[PDB]
Amino acid sequence: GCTPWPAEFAVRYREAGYWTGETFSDFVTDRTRRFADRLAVVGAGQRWTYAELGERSAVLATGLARLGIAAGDRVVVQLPNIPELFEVVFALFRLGALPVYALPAHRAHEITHLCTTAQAKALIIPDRHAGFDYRTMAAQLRHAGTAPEHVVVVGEPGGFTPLAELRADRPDPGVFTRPEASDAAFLQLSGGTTGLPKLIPRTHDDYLYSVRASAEICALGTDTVYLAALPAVHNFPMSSPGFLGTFHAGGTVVLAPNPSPDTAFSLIETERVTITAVVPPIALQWLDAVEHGSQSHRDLSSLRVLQVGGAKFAPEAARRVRPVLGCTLQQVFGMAEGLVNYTRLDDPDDIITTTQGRPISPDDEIRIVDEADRPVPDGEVGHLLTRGPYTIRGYYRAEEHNATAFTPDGFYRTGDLVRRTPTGHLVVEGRAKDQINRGGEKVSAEEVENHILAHPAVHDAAVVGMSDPYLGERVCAYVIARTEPPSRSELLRFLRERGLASYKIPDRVEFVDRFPVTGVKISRSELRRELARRLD
Ligand SMILES: Nc1ncnc2c1ncn2[C@@H]1O[C@H](COP(=O)(O)O)[C@@H](O)[C@H]1O
Repeated sequence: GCTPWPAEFAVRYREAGYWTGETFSDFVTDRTRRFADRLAVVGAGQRWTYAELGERSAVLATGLARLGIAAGDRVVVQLPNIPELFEVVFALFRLGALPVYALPAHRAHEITHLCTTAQAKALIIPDRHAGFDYRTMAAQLRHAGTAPEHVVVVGEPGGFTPLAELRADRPDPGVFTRPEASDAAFLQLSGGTTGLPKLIPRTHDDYLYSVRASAEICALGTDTVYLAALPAVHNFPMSSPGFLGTFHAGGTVVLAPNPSPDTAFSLIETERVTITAVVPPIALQWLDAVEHGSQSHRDLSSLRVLQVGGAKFAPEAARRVRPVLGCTLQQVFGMAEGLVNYTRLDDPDDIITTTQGRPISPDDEIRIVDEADRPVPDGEVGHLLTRGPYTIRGYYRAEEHNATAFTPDGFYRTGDLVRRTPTGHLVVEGRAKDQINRGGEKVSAEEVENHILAHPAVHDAAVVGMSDPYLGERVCAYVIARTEPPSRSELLRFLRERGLASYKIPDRVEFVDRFPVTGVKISRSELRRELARRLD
């Protein structure tokens, strides 16, 4: 159900040296041997060398094989920032199995979609995290007939398979499999726009290219200490350059259990972090904690680069990074579908603070077009289209959607409005896709509406983004009741019971007799645009 690059593009990318032929199977073996004695992972009271990570993943892989996981099987991995994540991911790569990455904030609705769409053989979860019981969630899927036949729990297993069961056998490399580098190595979730998010297949060759190139752009080496402040399996903290870039270069990955200034600054001080990645709301929290007193004492001198991305970072805030934190800002504008843009570490400050970077690859093609696919004069704002050696050509098993998201000649419609500077940098100026960006977490208005409409007291609903100085947008729901409106508390509870991801629950509920817009003779997309203007 994947879409391949055209043969003439694949040839171009291999001859250019982007696509090298290495697989993640090769990657695990080579990097853990090349850097064996160095420190690879710090988290949860654990300190693992590359050698130990190699040994642990080889044991795990043997136990997953004994469980029934074979080459090509999809396995949904929904783990917090704990060291078990990396040994689980490396193990799956050793078997030639495909991780299917879910984030900790995802819930029954999203996990059901991933398991059924990917036909997953297993689900790997923690017992509890941030007050949520993932064992109960897995049990709900089992009750509905939608759960993978294997459920593995990190922690107290309940009635499922404890992770420790997978460690019972000595390593057996006879069960490992090396896939083809052109094959999909894993699946990840898109941001989502009109409903259920599409699955994104990424290949060994194209993803490892973005990892290698990102490690070079970001000056990574064995002296790198990368703090995973964001959920590590998101594309940004996984590959831009993320923990894979760090592993590629032989550095240390430090896991932050949460991104609070107290927790993160304590790790930066203790472990001497040199680079980390955050979304704008976290960057603002860190800046405020240091500048306005709460954390001014912390020793952040080891921090060289603060990456900020996933959502728009205002120039005003960006200008605070070096004066307040003492480090170089790097803006990162990327997407799970491919294209990643970076400001360069030796760009002038005016470029670093006012742009969202330029693409990784010389073969990243950038088209900025008007509403009729005509290129806009250089400097003007238009729709961003892109094509390149690590941008996909189609979503996983999304035949009808792919016909709309990609041009006939293979350009991906990002849904972003951008303008290009003379030096190739891009400035993100708006959005055309129907998607609310809540401080880096993407919310589909139509998806939230559909669940709201399922409540028996609701007659109609419209979900829009309301401008917010810290998150960019919050999620506001306009609701028209049939007669008496439900309890705002009640409606939000009904949405949690539905299984919506935590960040998709609206911040604001406004019950109205009618939508406060003229000509309610307009499409639902235009309706949301007019409602959002009242809130901006
Ligand atoms: N630096 C940035 N500035 C503005 N928007 C961004 C930035 N980075 C990512 N995005 C948005 O996040 C989307 C990708 O979502 P994700 O797949 O979560 O990375 C992009 O298409 C943009 O809408």
